[PDB]
Amino acid sequence: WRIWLLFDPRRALVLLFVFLFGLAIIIHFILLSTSRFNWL
Amino acid sequence: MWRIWLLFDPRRALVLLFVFLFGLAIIIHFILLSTSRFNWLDGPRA
Amino acid sequence: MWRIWLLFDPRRALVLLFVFLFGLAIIIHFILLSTSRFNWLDGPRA
Amino acid sequence: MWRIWLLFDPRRALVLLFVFLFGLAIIIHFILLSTSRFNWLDGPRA
Amino acid sequence: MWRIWLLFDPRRALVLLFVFLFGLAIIIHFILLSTSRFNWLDGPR
Amino acid sequence: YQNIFTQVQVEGPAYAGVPLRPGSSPRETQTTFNYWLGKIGDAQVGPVYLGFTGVCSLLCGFVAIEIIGLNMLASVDWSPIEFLRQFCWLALEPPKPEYGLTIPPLKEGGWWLMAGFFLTVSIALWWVRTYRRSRALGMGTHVSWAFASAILLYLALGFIQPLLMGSWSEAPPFGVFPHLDWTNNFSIKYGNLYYNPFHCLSIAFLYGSALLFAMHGATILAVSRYGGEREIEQMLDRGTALERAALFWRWTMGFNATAESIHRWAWWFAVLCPLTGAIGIILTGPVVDNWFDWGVKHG
Amino acid sequence: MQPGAYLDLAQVTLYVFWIFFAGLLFYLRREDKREGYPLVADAGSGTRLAKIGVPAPPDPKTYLLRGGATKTVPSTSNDRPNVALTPAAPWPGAPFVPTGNPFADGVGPGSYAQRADVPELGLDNLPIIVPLRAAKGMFLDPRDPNPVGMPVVGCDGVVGGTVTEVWVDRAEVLARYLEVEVAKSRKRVLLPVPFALINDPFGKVSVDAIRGDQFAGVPTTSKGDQVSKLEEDKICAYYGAGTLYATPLRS
Amino acid sequence: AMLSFEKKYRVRGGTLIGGDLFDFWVGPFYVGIFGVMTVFFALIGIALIAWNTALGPTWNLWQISVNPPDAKYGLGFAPLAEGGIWQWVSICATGAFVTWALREVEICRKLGIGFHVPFAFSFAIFAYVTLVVIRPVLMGSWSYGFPYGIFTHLDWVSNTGYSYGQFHYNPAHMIAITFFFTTCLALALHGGLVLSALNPDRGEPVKSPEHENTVFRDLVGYSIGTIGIHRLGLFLALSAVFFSAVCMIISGPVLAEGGSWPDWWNWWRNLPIWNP
Amino acid sequence: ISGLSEAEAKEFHSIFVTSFFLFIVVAVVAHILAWMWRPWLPKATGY
Amino acid sequence: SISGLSEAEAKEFHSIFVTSFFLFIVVAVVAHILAWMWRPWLPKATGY
Amino acid sequence: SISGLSEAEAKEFHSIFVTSFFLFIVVAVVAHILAWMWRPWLPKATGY
Amino acid sequence: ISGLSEAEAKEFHSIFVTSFFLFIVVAVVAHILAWMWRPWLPKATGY
Amino acid sequence: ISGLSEAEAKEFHSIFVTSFFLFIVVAVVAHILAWMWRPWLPKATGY
Amino acid sequence: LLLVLTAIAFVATAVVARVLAASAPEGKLYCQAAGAASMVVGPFITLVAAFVLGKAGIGGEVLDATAMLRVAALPAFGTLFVGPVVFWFFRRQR
Ligand code: BCL
Ligand code: BCL
Ligand SMILES: CC[C@H]1c2cc3[nH]c4c(c3C)C(=O)[C@H](C(=O)OC)c4c3nc(cc4[nH]c(cc(n2)[C@@H]1C)c(C(C)=O)c4C)[C@@H](C)[C@@H]3CCC(=O)OC/C=C(\C)CCC[C@@H](C)CCC[C@@H](C)CCCC(C)C
Ligand SMILES: CC(C)C/C=C/[C@H](C)C/C=C/[C@@H](C)CCC[C@H](C)CCCC[C@@H](C)CCC[C@H](C)CCC[C@@H](C)CCCC(C)(C)O
Ligand SMILES: CCCCCCCCCCCCO[C@@H]1O[C@H](CO)[C@@H](O[C@H]2O[C@H](CO)[C@@H](O)[C@H](O)[C@H]2O)[C@H](O)[C@H]1O
Ligand SMILES: CCCCCCCCCCCCO[C@@H]1O[C@H](CO)[C@@H](O[C@H]2O[C@H](CO)[C@@H](O)[C@H](O)[C@H]2O)[C@H](O)[C@H]1O
Ligand SMILES: [Fe+3]
Repeated sequence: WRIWLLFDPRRALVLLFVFLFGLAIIIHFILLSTSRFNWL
Repeated sequence: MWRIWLLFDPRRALVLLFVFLFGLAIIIHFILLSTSRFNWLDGPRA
Repeated sequence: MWRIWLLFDPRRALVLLFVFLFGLAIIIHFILLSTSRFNWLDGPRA
Repeated sequence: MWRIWLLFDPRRALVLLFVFLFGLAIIIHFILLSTSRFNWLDGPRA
Repeated sequence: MWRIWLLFDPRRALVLLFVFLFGLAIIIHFILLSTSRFNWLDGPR
Repeated sequence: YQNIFTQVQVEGPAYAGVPLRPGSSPRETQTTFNYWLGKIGDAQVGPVYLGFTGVCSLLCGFVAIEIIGLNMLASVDWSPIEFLRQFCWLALEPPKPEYGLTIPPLKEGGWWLMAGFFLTVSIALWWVRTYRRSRALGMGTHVSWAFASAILLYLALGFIQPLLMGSWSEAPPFGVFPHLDWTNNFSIKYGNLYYNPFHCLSIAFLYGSALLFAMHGATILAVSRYGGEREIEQMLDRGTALERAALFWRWTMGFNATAESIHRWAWWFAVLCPLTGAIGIILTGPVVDNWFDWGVKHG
Repeated sequence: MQPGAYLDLAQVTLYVFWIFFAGLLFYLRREDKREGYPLVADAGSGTRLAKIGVPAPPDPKTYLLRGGATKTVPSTSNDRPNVALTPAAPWPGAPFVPTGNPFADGVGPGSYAQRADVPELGLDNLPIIVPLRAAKGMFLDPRDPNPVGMPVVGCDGVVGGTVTEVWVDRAEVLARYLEVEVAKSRKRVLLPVPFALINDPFGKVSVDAIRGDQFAGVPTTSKGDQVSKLEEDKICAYYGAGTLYATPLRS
Repeated sequence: AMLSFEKKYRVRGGTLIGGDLFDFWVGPFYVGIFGVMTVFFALIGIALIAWNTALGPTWNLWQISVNPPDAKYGLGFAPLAEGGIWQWVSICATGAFVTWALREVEICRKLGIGFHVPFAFSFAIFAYVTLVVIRPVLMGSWSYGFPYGIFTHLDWVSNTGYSYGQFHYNPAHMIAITFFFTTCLALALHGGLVLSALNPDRGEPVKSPEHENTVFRDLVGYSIGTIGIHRLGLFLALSAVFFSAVCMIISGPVLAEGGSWPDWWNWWRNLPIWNP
Repeated sequence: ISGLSEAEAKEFHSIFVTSFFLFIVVAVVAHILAWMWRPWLPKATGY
Repeated sequence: SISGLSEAEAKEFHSIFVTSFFLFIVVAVVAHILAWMWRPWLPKATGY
Repeated sequence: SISGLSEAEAKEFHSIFVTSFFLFIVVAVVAHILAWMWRPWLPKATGY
Repeated sequence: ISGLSEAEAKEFHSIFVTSFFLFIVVAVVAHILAWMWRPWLPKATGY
Repeated sequence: ISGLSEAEAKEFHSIFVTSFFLFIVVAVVAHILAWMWRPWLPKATGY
Repeated sequence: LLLVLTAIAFVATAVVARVLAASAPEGKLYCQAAGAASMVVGPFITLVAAFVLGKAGIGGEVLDATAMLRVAALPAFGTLFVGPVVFWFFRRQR
């Protein structure tokens, strides 16, 4: 809750969501880069 | 050292530090992954 | 020598010093990684 | 000679001098590192 | 000859003279360094 | 709404223009209004002052164009059918190498030499006309000195570099596709023009002029709602429009121009494109004959 | 240098150009600093010495005007330094918040410059922006729609007034302002053409920057057949304020 | 710090995302969320370029080159040391350009002006994307993108042009060159005209837009005016870039790679009007 | 600061930590599945 | 102050900041121990 | 009047600055000693 | 008086001179060590 | 005019001449050392 | 065949997106874990569906883990998109 005295969640949440989505995309593309983990 | 927060606003300094740390982590992970010895996904070129 | 902070804003000076030190450290690390003798990731053939 | 500070803003002159000194230092270091004899990382074969 | 500083602002004149001097010194050093006789880093070869 | 077009176009009398100094002649009186011109810009299509230098410039230029066209017609046996078929491939070719800098036979570069002479005289007369049209209104001669840069590139291409090489055969032909082929073979014959540094600089300044004129046009259209297009008045008496433009660019990239210095930036980029071009052409062959070898020698 | 040397004419010419071009960039960046200097230091900065930058601004430049008059730039009197704004935070770089009504204060997108309170005289020493009733010989070119008569409507759909006259620029034939008889107070206010959609979408001309009632607050010109540069900035600024501060409850 | 007149405009609001978290300035620069993102992308890209150079033979600035993947990888992700760094530098670059355009949009909203500058920048972004994404995808492998090197992407331009005979005969390319040369001409003309009116001959007053109209008439034949010139300049630059992008799209996806642009023009020489 | 009460901070923090731990559980299960598919971190020779 | 924090609030924030920084450092340390157990870096002048 | 601060503020900031700078330099010196133990630089004119 | 007073100029200049001198002596030590490592200025035939 | 009184002018000029002269002396010593290291100006047959 | 058959993924994603679009308690929870969860719940749905219908051979064939992953990739990717657009009817309700 102490973090919520900063970073009012009405805007510090969609940023976290796009960050998580971007990180997931980066890791998936890194996996597709390899041969062992290219699941296609 | 607590005096550093009389100079810099903690919200923006904290968010900027987080962006910096994430970028540094991304770069070090890429650098490790580009080598042969530290490619933890495919292993060495052999 | 404390008089320097009567010349320069210590806040802006602190941020500039941080940026400059980080840039220099990154430059030196990349220089070493480009050499063969001091590359510490893959090793002595580069 | 101290009168030169009645002409030039000492903050601006001093940051100019620091930028110039750092630029000259990295330029001389890079020049030496590009030669074979004075390269101190890989050594004399360059 | 002191009257030249009535013609030109000593600040601008002095900055311009310093820029000129440093540029000329750099150019002469690089010219010498590009020759084979006067290259003091690697030497005549 | 944005100012790409004018919604309401007012129409009134034809403007005769600013009265001139007592050193010119009465100008034309065409002063017609085209609707689409006013749609994209202003609508008046006159009156074009055409004095001595303008008339002699057009006469010399049309002498050159007549020579070129009659040679392209003769090279095709006067067939208008074959002229229309082969038009983009026809050219008055430069003299042969065996003639050096002499006046060669007409069919072996004499006609080319005469057309080039008359085109150069036409272009110099047009430059003099720009100079006089500016200084007859009391204005600066910045446009004339921007034109002089293009003229310097054109002279280097057709006159100066052929001089320093000692042969008119170095110069371009007078034809569309043939002068494209000349450009290509010039790059091929002298190494690779991508390793000519002044060629790199000329390309930098051409790209930068495109970039700068996109930036400036977009900036003026963005603040045109605040009266931004009146640049002279916004410089003499700064309004909120030029303040907003300066602030846009200062917040975007950290630095901005004024209403006048942006046009100095523009002038200098556009001028440095053909200046560096002319230098790089004068260097290509008299000084450097293989640019890739030079680049390897340096980087 | 000599044919075999590492130094040759091409690279000497290139370094000559690099020197000339560094000098030219300095000169251009110096010309850029003829307005807006010295800098205004922000919170936490010593204000004793001026902030200018590494190309210092040049000496003030003096332009000669037609009637023997004279204008020296920078136009420091146009700055409006102190306005109705308060810092949203004590740290440097923090934005400001309008303390009062940003339409009347002239802050943010609604800011204007303290221009000369006199019209532009063009070439014949007469105001160039004039009502069509005052510029005889010009006409609206009926090829396009005629704004006059159309009642102007706000952004929230409320009719604001009626278009009475079209103000045009002389010697650059162009419509600059629409005169608007406000709704029911018998007052005429100017409306910049770029801030209006004079197309007759349905029957009228529509302005989406401010809403219908706000046409009462548009800054009025002191004369009737001429508008000064100051009033020009004030009107365009009143309309620009709506781009950020009106949003007439159209949600 | 601020310009002497800037304080009026440094107001809160006008952002797209994030609210007031990034609504501030760092010196001259406005930050916004997209400014942080742009610096992030630019710095990750520059660091990947530096790393690719550290793996390479030289630090020479002219010979630095981040090369695209081999054609054997087609349109898939290549290993990081065999072309993947190029793909990631490309992703970082397109991210940087897009967030830069968006930050310009935010600044436009905060100042209350039109969005012509981000719109015009989108054309350069589109040309870059055509070069590194659209064209190699249409041609089936990332090996058709240009290498990120000061003088190796010039070699790429040379090889790409010469693979179609002589690239000068590319018609969209001729149109694009005409537009670029006209843009440079118009920039010189406009700059010189405004500088002539503002800095006149000795003893003369600052001239008016009427003198500019007069001299522009005497040179080009007619007049476009103060807003027409900026419109025409925007249009010329944007159409130059658009026809460059078209030029590149039609060569390799449309005209085969080993094709000939000089030979494509024979359709005109071979018309029945004059062929037999 | 932020216009968020201490009590409102705690009441949002409740659902925040719950959905955060739900996300963590799903990620951990996805990783167990991925490892059972193909393990990573080989030895200096290979898999 | 410049940031607008009273020294009470500055000290309060700094306590949590150093706590978080030290937890971050401890996690990074165990991560580096694990990474070394997987692949040691810093080879000999001849190689690994 | 000075460029921003008072001698009290300047001296306080300088105390903290010198402490931080000294510990930063000490860490750097330890780093360089370890680096030299791993790989000495500055070879002879013939090589290593 | 392009910004400063006489006293401030003298104080700044004294500090500037002493720190410039410290910079010079540190650089002289640096060059003595560099020369001990590898001398420059070869003979006209080489090293 | 540069906005400088003749007293300021003479002061600046005296200091400038002193500085220029010290610079010349240093440059002369440098050129003597350089000549001792490598003489330029060969004969028409070379060094 | 399984590929075009695995529209179980799309319909189940539409179902869960409709559910959480109706069950989104308050406003501005679209910007919250309603549209976001509607995006990521999809690939898990298609994963479990492919796992259940690849063991039980439906396309006349039984698949491994690798073959099942290669097959179910594209439905997962299209589901990553069909989630949010089906959920968007939440805000399209109010
Ligand atoms: C033969 C080569 C020898 C060597 C022989 C010498 C000799 C001889 C000398 C040095 C000197 C120096 N050497 Mg050594 N040195 C060697 C190897 C190194 C290595 C290395 C990684 O190997 C490093 C890091 C150094 C570093 C140094 C510096 C401590 C010092 C440079 C002076 C200076 O910093 O001016 C810069 C001074 C400033 C005040 C600049 C301050 C910058 C400020 C803060 C603002 C800059 C803003 C900046 C532009 C912002 C952008 C930053 C970027 C992001 C990076 N050397 C090798 C072994 N070295 C010199 C010295 O000791 O001088 C005292 C010297 O004379
Ligand atoms: C295979 C081809 C070669 C090449 C060979 C050359 C050659 C040769 C030249 C150039 C030149 C240029 N090249 Mg190149 N160039 C190449 C690749 C490129 C690429 C690219 C993306 O690859 C680009 C962007 C460019 C761009 C450029 C320009 C920067 C530059 C032209 C300046 C200019 O504005 O001229 C426009 C201005 C003029 C042409 C002169 C103005 C003409 C006069 C003033 C107007 C008279 C009109 C007349 C009166 C009308 C009636 C006449 C009658 C009808 C006849 N080149 C490759 C490497 N390039 C020129 C240059 O300067 O480089 C050093 C040049 O000479
Ligand atoms: C800053 C450098 C750029 C530049 C600048 C520039 N050009 C200029 C000027 C300036 C500042 C003028 O003031 C002058 C002018 O009058 O502009 C309207 C001009 C000019 N630049 C012109 C052309 C031109 N500029 C070119 C290039 C450039 N000009 C550079 C990119 C090119 C190219 C790229 O090839 C051309 C073809 C003319 C329109 C004009 C000079 C007119 C002239 O000298 O007339 C001589 C008279 C005759 C030859 C008689 C016949 C006239 C007609 C043939 C005119 C046709 C014009 C045009 C349609 C030709 C196009 C090519 C043809 C092959 C179809
Ligand atoms: C004593 C000597 C030594 C002095 C002379 C010395 C001079 C100084 C020489 C200088 C010569 C140099 C400077 C010239 C440079 C050459 C130019 C760079 C040309 C390059 C580009 C040219 C083409 C793109 C244009 C060709 C024209 C067009 C294709 C044809 C037009 C003709 C027909 C259509 C007219 C239809 C008409 C009909 C026949 C119907 O009636
Ligand atoms: C209008 C623009 C400015 C006016 C003109 C600018 C140049 C004026 C001076 C030109 C000087 C003559 O320049 C000189 O030309 C002669 C012949 O022409 C060349 O002389 C030689 O050129 C080449 C060398 O391989 C051969 O063709 C031949 O052996 C010989 O002609 C010189 O190499 C050149 O230096
Ligand atoms: C929550 C985030 C989840 C992110 C999930 C990641 C989704 C997958 C990203 C798309 C990756 C596709 O990756 C790539 O796609 C192209 C486009 O068809 C495939 O197809 C391509 O095959 C060959 C080369 O492989 C090309 O010559 C051909 O023209 C093209 O069809 C590639 O073989 C595949 O390697
Ligand atoms: Fe303009």
